[PDB]
Amino acid sequence: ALGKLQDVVNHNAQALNTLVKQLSSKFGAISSVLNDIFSRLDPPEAEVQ
Amino acid sequence: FVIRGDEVRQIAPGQTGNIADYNYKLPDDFTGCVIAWNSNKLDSKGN
Repeated sequence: ALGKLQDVVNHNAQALNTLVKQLSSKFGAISSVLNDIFSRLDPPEAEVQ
Repeated sequence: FVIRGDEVRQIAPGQTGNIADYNYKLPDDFTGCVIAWNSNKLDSKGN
């Protein structure tokens, strides 16, 4: 019957999982890796990327 | 300074080339503007 205590833990865990997984979102950019973008692209619009 | 002037897009900021690589660098972010006037005949004249 200890579902109330488990609900808080599950909610916090899924919120943290969503936050950590959000880093893989492209947001329409060329790539999700900053190093590759800086290496294979000049500053003029890498800045806006 | 007098340059050939055959690269109009290179003088403006945002492009660098071989002339920018060796003769005089033209960075992609230059605050200066492009000013020109009809004086090629006087300056130009083997030589």
